[PDB]
Amino acid sequence: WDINDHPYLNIKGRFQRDENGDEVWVVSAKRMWSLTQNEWLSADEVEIFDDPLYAGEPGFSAMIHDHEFAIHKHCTDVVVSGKARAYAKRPVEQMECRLLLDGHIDKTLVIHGQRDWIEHGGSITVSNPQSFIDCDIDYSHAIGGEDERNRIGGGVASSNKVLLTQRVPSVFYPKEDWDATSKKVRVAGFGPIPPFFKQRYQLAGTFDDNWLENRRPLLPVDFDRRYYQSAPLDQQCKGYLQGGERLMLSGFSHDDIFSFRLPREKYRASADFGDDQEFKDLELYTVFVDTEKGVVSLTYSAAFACQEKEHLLKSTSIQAVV
Repeated sequence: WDINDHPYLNIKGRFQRDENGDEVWVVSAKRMWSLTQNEWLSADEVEIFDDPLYAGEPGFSAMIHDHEFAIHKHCTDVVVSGKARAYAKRPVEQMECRLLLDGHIDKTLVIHGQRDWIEHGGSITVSNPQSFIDCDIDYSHAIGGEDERNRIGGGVASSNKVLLTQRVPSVFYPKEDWDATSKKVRVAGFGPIPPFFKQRYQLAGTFDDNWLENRRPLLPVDFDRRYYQSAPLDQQCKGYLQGGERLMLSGFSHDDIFSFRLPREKYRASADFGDDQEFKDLELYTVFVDTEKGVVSLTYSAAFACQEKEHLLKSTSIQAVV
């Protein structure tokens, strides 16, 4: 059952550099389940992503998905790409979207209809929401703007003039809405956290003059491997998912809730660096729910440190654990 060329997993490996500049062989294995077709897609139809994908300019637009070769994650990320879709296609002015993963995640966000700014003697507020059937809910609709928490959002500006060129944010946690005091309103969404969000790039450490002169080429001393997690913090699981957990999403389909139960198969990888055979358990690093396509992607990963014997890598095989 030791399969280099696996019959249902798509498997890909990339070398990465760790925070000391040392090479790491990262093996990622991926499965996709069609919620519509109720079947696993064949490995040929499964793509493991070498690079992040952005909606617009990289670094200035919502991140659709991150790359899949993190050297380490301490828990499973769960991320959603989809739209708010009102029940039965009845127009509404606001609705709730909920991500439920038993034991790990229970998250509701409130989605508002589109709104306009209302100016009044140098004071600005928001109009009533417009009715909608479906809408986008990515971080360009979250609080942000002139704000390192989310520089692609709206509602945070240094002047009324700038504020009026921004989109009124529409995605919030329950009991929160836009207020002029921006830091009291959380950035909200279900999608992956772009590295240019302060909550993430802060974890990469301080690239200051001290670093430039005395630490480089190493990463900064305050680099934190949590930087590799791409889910929102309340969508990071309690450790790694083990199989059998139930996932439920409501508000992303007009007609029904999405429901998915994780497979129980677990995997072990083996990498051959010459005469040295190495074994590491894969863990589930990412659960990516695309409700527009009706697919759930599952990416498993393991990382083999190989600064000693880079060129000596012969083979990598993955076998299911019985």
